[PDB]
Amino acid sequence: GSGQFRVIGPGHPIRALVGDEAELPCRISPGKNATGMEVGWYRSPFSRVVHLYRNGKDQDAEQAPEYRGRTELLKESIGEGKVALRIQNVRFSDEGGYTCFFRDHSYQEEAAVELKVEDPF
Amino acid sequence: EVKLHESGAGLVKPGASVEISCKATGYTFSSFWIEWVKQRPGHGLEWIGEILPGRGRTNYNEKFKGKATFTAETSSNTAYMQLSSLTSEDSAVYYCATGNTMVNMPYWGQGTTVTVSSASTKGPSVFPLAPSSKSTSGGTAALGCLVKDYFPEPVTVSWNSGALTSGVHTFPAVLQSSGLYSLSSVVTVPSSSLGTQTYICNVNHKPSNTKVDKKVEPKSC
Amino acid sequence: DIELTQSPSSLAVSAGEKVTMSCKSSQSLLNSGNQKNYLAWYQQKPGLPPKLLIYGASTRESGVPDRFTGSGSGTDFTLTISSVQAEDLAVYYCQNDHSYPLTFGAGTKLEIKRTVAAPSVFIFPPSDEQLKSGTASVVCLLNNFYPREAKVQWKVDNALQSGNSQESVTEQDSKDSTYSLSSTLTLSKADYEKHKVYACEVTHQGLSSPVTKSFNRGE
Repeated sequence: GSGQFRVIGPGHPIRALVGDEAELPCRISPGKNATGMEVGWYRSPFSRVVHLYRNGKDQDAEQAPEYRGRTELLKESIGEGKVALRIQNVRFSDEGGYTCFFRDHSYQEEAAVELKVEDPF
Repeated sequence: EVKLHESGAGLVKPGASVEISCKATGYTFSSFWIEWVKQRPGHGLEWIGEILPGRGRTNYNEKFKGKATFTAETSSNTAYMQLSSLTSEDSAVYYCATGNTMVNMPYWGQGTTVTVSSASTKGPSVFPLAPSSKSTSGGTAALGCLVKDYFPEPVTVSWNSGALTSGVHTFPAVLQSSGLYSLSSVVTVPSSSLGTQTYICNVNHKPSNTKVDKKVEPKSC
Repeated sequence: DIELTQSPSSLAVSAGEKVTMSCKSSQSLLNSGNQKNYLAWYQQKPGLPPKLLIYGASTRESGVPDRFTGSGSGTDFTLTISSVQAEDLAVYYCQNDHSYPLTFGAGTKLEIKRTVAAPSVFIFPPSDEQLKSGTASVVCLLNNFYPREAKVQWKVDNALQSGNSQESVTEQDSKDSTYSLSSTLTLSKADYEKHKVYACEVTHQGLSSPVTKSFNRGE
């Protein structure tokens, strides 16, 4: 009687070469249709909003200016409680922890995710 | 099994600060957003904001930004709200509500009252309203209590701590020209009953600590 | 901010009648992912917190009687009570439960009209404990009546009084839909013992002729 779910992330840091793409996966378990739910990511230090999906649409006017036109939320299997944060033209300033979360009405769990931005050369 | 309870000073001086607290029991306190709602007679409900205990996340209503401030301590499953530079507008009954996976705000605490005023608190005087012949109509008699001169609201009045409920009319307070509140709490019972029944009104006025138990009987004539 | 307009602002019906309440939002309250209108209807009886009847524009909370139904979508919704009940007396608020900042409507108060019922008049003499304290309080109680409008006048030794007694009233009973008024006559111990006959004259629609209930100080 409790849709109360645990949120799960990588479990190990995610790697990416500078100036590249990055994908951060996050899902809820048991998985369920997270289409109506609120999903989002925070950039660890000062909880800046990296990306926010709510009421079916991406809330663009609600993300930190530093991230505009740099993210995306893969929604292929959202009905499975699965999504992924994709980021373009990576930079070191993207190195560090992130925080993903799902809000099921008055319920809301989160998972910590971390990104390693390594230097090619 | 999920249930919230509110509490906090019921009388505070203008331009000061009050911190109403919300205690929650019956669940994993840290994963559900708590809502704070203001309400005052000449108005309906006002949403102030919410808070996710644990994560420590906050969302306030624009108009309450700066006025209100939330926080909580997992240690006690208590969420707090601190209103500042209090005004008469800030005089009302504040609630806190929580929810579940399918609804936000299905659960509401009992709410506590808060009145802003540079005036001082008074303990009630409780004067019994004796059952009598001039109080008996049919095989039914009316007795009761008279809670007088207390400030500010509210007071909670019960009979036999619950061993009585039906026929109990507790009147809405009133503003006496003395600036204090007054109230009568009546309850009708069988003329018969009176002779074997322990009829006691439990008065309570936290804003003063007062907890009086006045037994109301016909006489000792 | 989304604003909610409730109407009628209040209405009165009899037990068993159908009642319909309006709430019209200034914006859409549809979550696209759910394809659901996030609106809620709360019932608020006197004294306790608000009760949640329906969420999502049309879904009943556990326990809530089926006579309650909330329909609508778009910017316009409605709450309907198939067959009103006495205990249904309360205030009904609707609420934008989808966009921040959350907002509630002004509410629609629901009165329960019935037939006439004459006041059970009861008079109370100042306790012995209050006198020792300088002031005197006399209570005249009108028990369970209908309508609400009713005169209650104090006469001391047959002397009409004025601005020396205040009255209080109760919201309708949740079971018989009646009222009860308490007219409290306040005096000084000085003035209390300076007179003989105390009484209140009640004038109500269920009373063929004014009822008077009295006693004589010192009894």
